[PDB]
Amino acid sequence: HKSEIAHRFKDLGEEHFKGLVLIAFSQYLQQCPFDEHVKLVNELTEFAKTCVADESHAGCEKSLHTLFGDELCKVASLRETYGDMADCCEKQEPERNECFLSHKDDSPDLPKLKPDPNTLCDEFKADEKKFWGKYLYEIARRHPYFYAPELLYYANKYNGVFQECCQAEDKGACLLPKIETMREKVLASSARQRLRCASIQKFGERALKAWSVARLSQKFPKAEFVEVTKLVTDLTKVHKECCHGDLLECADDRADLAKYICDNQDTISSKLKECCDKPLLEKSHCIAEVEKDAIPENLPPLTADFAEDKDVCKNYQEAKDAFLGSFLYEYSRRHPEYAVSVLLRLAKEYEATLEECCAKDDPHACYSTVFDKLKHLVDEPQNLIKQNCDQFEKLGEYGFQNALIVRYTRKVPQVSTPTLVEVSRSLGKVGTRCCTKPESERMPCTEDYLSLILNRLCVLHEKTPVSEKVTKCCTESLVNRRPCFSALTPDETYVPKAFDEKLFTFHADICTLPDTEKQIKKQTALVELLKHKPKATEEQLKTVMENFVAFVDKCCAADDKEACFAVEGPKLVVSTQTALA
Ligand SMILES: COCCOCCOCC[n+]1ccc(/C=C/c2ccc3cc(N(C)C)ccc3c2)cc1
Ligand SMILES: COCCOCCOCC[n+]1ccc(/C=C/c2ccc3cc(N(C)C)ccc3c2)cc1
Repeated sequence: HKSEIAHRFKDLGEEHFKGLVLIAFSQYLQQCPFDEHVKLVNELTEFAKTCVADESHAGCEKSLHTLFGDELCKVASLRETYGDMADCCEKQEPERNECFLSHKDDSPDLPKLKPDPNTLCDEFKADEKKFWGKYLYEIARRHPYFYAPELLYYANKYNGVFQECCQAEDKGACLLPKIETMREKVLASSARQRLRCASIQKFGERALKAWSVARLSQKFPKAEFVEVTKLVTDLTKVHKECCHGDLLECADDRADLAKYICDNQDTISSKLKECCDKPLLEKSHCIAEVEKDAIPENLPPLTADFAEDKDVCKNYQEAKDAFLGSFLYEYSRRHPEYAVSVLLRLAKEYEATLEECCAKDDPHACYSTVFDKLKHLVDEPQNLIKQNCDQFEKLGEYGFQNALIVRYTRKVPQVSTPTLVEVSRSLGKVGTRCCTKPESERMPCTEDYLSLILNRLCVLHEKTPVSEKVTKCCTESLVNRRPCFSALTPDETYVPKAFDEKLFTFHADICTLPDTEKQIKKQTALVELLKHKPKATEEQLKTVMENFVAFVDKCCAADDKEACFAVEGPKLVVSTQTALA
């Protein structure tokens, strides 16, 4: 094979080749109009056709990053719009590509889409193919690390909603409830993908490799270790390419793995027949959301192969990761009730056991009791679930988010205000997703979602590092972030921020902004309130909130709102400064 660009074009097809390139251009340059990206895709698509016809043509043998970076460099508004990004084109490959990835903005500050069904159903009937591309460009631009093959899946499921709803008598009643249930699934899928790339770039290939061992052995307990390692090797490669910008190699390798899984169902799992009958994009998504398989009937006891064996040390030193991956496989297949975050926590703790036990003269007496130490790790988080869920039912979602806003602001005051608000909102959403679930299967729920939300706090904070407490928990370990953040305490080393009148100034626009925007504004002032008064008790903060609610209710109803906010505004500040002094 001499032409990489022709190999990807023939395997994926024109439609999927064009979409994946549009996604790639959207993640690299997030401040560019949609029309300009269509031109870059069309030009690169025409070049791809030429290489398939004639492979010996000049330029067909270059790497996919070279051709990609070459087109990114011809953007006339590279410097004036992206600043220092224009200096990436002054280097060679692969340093040129690494320079580009480093400029992916995880907070693109892009406008919020307010979709109305009238004009939205109109653009779909006008051009379904462009309305399809507009969704890809819009999602990829706000999530520059999105799993690209799944972006095409959601894009086709997006037209499918309009396919069925733009024909009914009430388009609004049909479209909005479907896209909202889909809006939460895409943000969930983006946060999961954002954590996978973070594992590689910050904790190494071994981190993502062990991630798949936990999930795969959990979902496929019947598959033997040699089969699980085969899938792990190819899946880690697939994700490694997507997280590295090789979207064409990523999707093509996902299809090959989706095909390999179906052609070996009898050795992997018995619940894939329905999954292995859908089209390419739907099939790959089915395998990712498939139910777990049944546990074998006569599994040998765990203690046999890694505790009572007089060769645990010997087997470990000859193949450390392979023996440890074996321990994760044996443990994940028998405990599908646990969280993936808990399994990697059990294996990481077992790793630390062998390293210190084999160092002793008689490791046998040292490592023989590891089973008791590991079992105690499962019960440590259990106490936090009850307390959080009880506070959830009492205050509700909104009252819980403001509760977490208070708890986490005193915990890490140095973190910027918009990050503290947005994170605490996601933390409050966890209660609605987990405490209502079975208390005998919810245990992973909390631990699972918390690892995806705390990762975003690290991702947001690593851009502009300002808090010493956040940096430690984010770089110490990947699996122990949740206990590292719950164990943090409000430190008396933080000096309260000086008072800012603007941070407590409000206009009549508070009565107009959308509901989400209204809450954000009210929650922003709550963060800045505690940043200035870090020692305000709960009874005082209770009084201030009720004083503000009755206030905003008063001024949003007067015939002259600006005069109400002008007069009553200073009144609240004096009363609040008096109660908090
Ligand atoms: C403030 O000025 C804004 C300018 O921004 C430019 C961004 O600066 C970054 C650092 N940097 C500095 C200089 C250059 C250009 C060198 C050059 C180019 C074309 C040339 C063509 C020639 N011909 C044969 C006609 C002869 C010499 C050339 C020499 C590029 C980048
Ligand atoms: C590079 O790879 C990583 C490094 O490998 C490290 C792996 O070490 C050996 C792991 N291991 C392998 C096999 C077994 C079970 C054996 C067994 C089976 C049936 C049995 C039937 C019996 N009956 C009489 C009914 C009696 C005993 C039996 C015993 C346990 C542990």
